[PDB]
Amino acid sequence: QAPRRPGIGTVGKPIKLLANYFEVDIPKIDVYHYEVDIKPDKCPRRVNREVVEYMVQHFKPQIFGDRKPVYDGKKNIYTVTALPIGNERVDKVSIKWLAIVSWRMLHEALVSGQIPVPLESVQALDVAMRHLASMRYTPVGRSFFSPPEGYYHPLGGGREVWFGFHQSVRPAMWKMMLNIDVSATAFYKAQPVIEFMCEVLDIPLTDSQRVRFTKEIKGLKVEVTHCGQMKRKYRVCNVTRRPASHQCTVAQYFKQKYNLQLKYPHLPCLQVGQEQKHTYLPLEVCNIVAGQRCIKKLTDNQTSTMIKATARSAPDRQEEISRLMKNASYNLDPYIQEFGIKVKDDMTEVTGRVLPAPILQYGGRNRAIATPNQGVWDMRGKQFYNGIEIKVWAIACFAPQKQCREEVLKNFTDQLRKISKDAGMPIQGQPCFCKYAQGADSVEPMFRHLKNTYSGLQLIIVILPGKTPVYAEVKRVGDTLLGMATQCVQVKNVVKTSPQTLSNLCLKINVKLGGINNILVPHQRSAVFQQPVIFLGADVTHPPAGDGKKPSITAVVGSMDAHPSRYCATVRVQRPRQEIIEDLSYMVRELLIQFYKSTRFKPTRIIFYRDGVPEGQLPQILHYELLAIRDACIKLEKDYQPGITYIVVQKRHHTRLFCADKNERIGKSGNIPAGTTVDTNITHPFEFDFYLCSHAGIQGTSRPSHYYVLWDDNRFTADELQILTYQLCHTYVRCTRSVSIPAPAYYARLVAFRARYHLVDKRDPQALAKAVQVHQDTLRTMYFA
Repeated sequence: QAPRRPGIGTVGKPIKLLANYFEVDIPKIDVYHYEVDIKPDKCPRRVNREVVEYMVQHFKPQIFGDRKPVYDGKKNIYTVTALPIGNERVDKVSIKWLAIVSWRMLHEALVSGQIPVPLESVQALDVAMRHLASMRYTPVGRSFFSPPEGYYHPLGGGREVWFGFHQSVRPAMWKMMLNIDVSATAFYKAQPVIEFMCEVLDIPLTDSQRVRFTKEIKGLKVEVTHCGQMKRKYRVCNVTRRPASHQCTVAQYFKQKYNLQLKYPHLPCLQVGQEQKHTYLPLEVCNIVAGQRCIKKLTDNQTSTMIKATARSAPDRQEEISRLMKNASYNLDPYIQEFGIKVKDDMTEVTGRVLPAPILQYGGRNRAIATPNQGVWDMRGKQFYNGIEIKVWAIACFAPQKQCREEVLKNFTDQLRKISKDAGMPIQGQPCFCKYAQGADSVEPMFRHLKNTYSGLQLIIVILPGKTPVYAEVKRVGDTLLGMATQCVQVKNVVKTSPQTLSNLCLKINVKLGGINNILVPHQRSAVFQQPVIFLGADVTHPPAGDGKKPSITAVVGSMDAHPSRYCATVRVQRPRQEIIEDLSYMVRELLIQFYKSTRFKPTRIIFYRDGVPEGQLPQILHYELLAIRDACIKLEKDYQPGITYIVVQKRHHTRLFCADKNERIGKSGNIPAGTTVDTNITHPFEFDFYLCSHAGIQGTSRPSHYYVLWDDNRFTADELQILTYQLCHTYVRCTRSVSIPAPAYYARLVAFRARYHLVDKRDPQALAKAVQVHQDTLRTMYFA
């Protein structure tokens, strides 16, 4: 199915790099795979590990001997040579022979390259290299975290930050590799509940405070400690709104045991400890566990604090990785020594290439040309390719009168007019409207009156007072109801003025009205553009945890010209928690119809850029989608067959690239330059994929993006596709920079988030499907950017 690599690239200049991959050499033996069972299985994995260790320690001279098993945690167990018992379930813990796993076959599959490698051997090796670390550290997902010591990084609200690393095993071209990278994740700090209460309260108590505390305490489990360290974690799923202590005497027992009246007996208790049995627990003396990690909600201030707490330059990260690898001491592990596995202790040396950058053509009276330098360029002194003249416009202010007077408004208007006229899109005359309003319930009549009175309205500017709930209402009224263009800006950018802010505002305004900023030079491009071509992109977003009523949202966008500069979008709503776009056929058919209407031609090629998908589910994704696209193609006309290319882009991994030479570090943080391509020595042995870093990082260490071709039909080479992706990375309209992923996927993400904003509400499924749909006037324009 998946095509084989047709070769390696040549275009570019060489560069020396280092990656965080440490080799592993495995011997050619045969391991025996068993299965174990634990009854009941409601308990966590740690107690299962303890029970299995106790059993293997106390049953050595009966069924195990002197042999050291490698355990998994749930069902699997491995042993170096066969247990002389049989394949029959026997005890309530059972074990039976299951299969045979061979490493010689894996070695031959890696060396030959024409034979794909299996998965049982890889799983066996991965379990083999994780017993001691999981025995000592605290596993969370696929990473090991250790409680902090010698430092303290609060986040506010009873949350702490713990550090650790991430380990996994991946195949390579001639042998196997081990992947290490540092990480950090928020946890719940351990402390008595009184200061937790005063922290979450952030100050008779208003019922709003009780509701907030009930919402913030959701999902935890308190543990009774005074009963001789029972560690009886209590299943808390929902706290009743009205306390049930008033509807096993409570007050009598309390006043007889503590014999004290205290100060605030009116505080409510929490329904805990076998709610069905109704065995209540006090909260005067209580604590929390030190291993709890929940998603819940993350705010902007906490996010910024965590970014400040975890960000560090590239050389520091490299030194920390090397120090951690030296400290691990994998060559003294008894379990690794039993199987006979040797591991290196140095980073892998790869060789990459730096691709050339394109040149962008502007317009105007001079017809200037801009050449990017280190992935950035400026516009000062250049006109737009196609400017739009603005004749009618209005101003609506939602900020209070005291914070924005008339003179500051006139100054801001004058500055915007001057800069816009300089850039090539002239704003003519004085505004025809300027007033003040208040509240979220006044947007609709105001916009309706403005639409009714002035016939030729072109743009409306709205000023918001910080973070306010009226933004969603403004967007909903503008898009799905009346169909008028809008632009928003905050007061803090009006009181003070900077040229770059106004330049970016003009950049957005011009394309919202139907203009073009810049295009690639036609002769600099590839040879694929000699015939009609269409570019597509898709994305799907899932609702956050806890919520179950919110559905999923999909999005597909496509180009409508040969530059390409213009895009159109479609959006739908589907069943919660599904990884398939169920309506791909209709979306693609509609996009093809619109392309034909705009261009007067029918495309002969299709390029698809699917956004992030899980790495373990791609075969059925491809199998369903490819058939869906072909089905959409066949319905439009008989015997119509365009070549299809399928590409998936991934940005969630743990691979980092550093510089071998000191002089070649660029910038403050010393990151790799923009445009480095790696496709050898760390990639799949016989498939078609590569790495690319097409943006210049500011702070921290950059993340290269992973591309993976699934189905190809146009007989492309490797360098052609790499150059095409790099060039498509340069056509983003919201800034004069280079972005991390191609334009169509980024636009699809923007469309999905805008639809999510549309769905807010401050017969049901048809109502949602109608709500997501937009008006006909703004349907075929670039409203999302």
